[PDB]
Amino acid sequence: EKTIRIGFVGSLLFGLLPRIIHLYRQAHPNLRIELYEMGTKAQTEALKEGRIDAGFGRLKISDPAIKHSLLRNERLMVAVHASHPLNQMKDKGVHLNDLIDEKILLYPSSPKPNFSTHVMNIFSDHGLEPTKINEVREVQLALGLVAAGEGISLVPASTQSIQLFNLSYVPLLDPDAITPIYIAVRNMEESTYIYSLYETIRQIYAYEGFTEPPNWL
Amino acid sequence: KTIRIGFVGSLLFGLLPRIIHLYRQAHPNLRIELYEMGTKAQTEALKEGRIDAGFGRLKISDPAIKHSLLRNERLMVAVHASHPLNQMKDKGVHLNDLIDEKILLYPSSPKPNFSTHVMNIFSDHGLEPTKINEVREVQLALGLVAAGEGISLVPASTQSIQLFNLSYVPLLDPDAITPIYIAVRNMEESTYIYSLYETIRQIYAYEGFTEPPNW
Ligand SMILES: [Cl-]
Repeated sequence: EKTIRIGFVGSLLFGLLPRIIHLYRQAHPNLRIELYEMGTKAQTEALKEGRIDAGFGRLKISDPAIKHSLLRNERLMVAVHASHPLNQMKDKGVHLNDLIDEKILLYPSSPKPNFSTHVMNIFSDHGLEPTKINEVREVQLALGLVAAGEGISLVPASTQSIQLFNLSYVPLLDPDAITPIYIAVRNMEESTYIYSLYETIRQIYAYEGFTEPPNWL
Repeated sequence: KTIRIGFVGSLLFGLLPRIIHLYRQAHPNLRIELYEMGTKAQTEALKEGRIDAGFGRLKISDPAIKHSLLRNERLMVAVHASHPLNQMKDKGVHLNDLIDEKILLYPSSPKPNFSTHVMNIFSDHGLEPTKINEVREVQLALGLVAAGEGISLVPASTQSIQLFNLSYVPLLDPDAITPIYIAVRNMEESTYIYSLYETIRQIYAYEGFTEPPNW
């Protein structure tokens, strides 16, 4: 009875993480896999304290006691109501500077830095100042509120797992309108079980046709 | 000209957003404030005047509050594509087929909540799930199911979320359903609330659903 504990940001369950876990489980039938939802920031102390062994997060927070590998970047999209003018560009995409005067829903509401830190930074990076920002608890809430007419939201491509009536996802074309997925571990040599997790990630990414790959070590 | 609406978050996967949007369009001078909260919290929020209408998954009887059952949603079983239960997707399964499986209950908010009704419908027929685990919200349950951890009972509107190798299987028990309520203060007579009711009626009519009662 050996155990690996994995922390993850909840919204990563809309992407490739469940496939990664499922394959990892098939490869390690004797392994107990414990899954703990937590924000990226929370994963730092969880790793240092040994409450988790690896953390899937959406940014890199530097702490000397942990280390990181960039798995991949997801494209950001603009979630809009179907009646919004922006939806006419659904098949071609828009840019950050098209969004400045819109009501933007940011998320999550957990301690900073979090997903939304980078979102605001990419605006600032090009001298853009969004004039109307609201923070909500998590992405699926933001999406439901967009469908209800509450504004727009910048969301990872993976959230297209959620399809709602009159909700549309519009591509964001700025090359830096992307959001990273990181794996974080203690700053020491990975265990055999963590190395196996890396290989499982590599395998799922190979199925998706991603190239790096990814990268790794 | 401000209306405050409380809602259970998972209701945003069904008809509620299109109801709110149609309602909003018809009231350009109305400020709509939307508050995510469990059904238990809506009851106190209504009595305390913090919201004007609450959309919930259950009825908490209180003399200060009046409820209207909008409709019942079918419950479905979320399973991994490879799960034996997914071989009965066309015909459906019954609650008594689920009893030996690891069932993911949710949410972890204060009780009573959606998981209360789910466990009650088993209890109502002398069925006791042998393996249960409570998770925070529906998307955690769904992701864990897709990851191979267990199964979950969910409202049919959950099918708005489609994950790789996640399948939804109909339940056949007539009472394997989950209600959607609107709750308002007992002496509520606001024109904006009347309009909200009528907007629900319009959307339901378009969907071919039964027309909700009083009002
Ligand atoms: Cl989120």
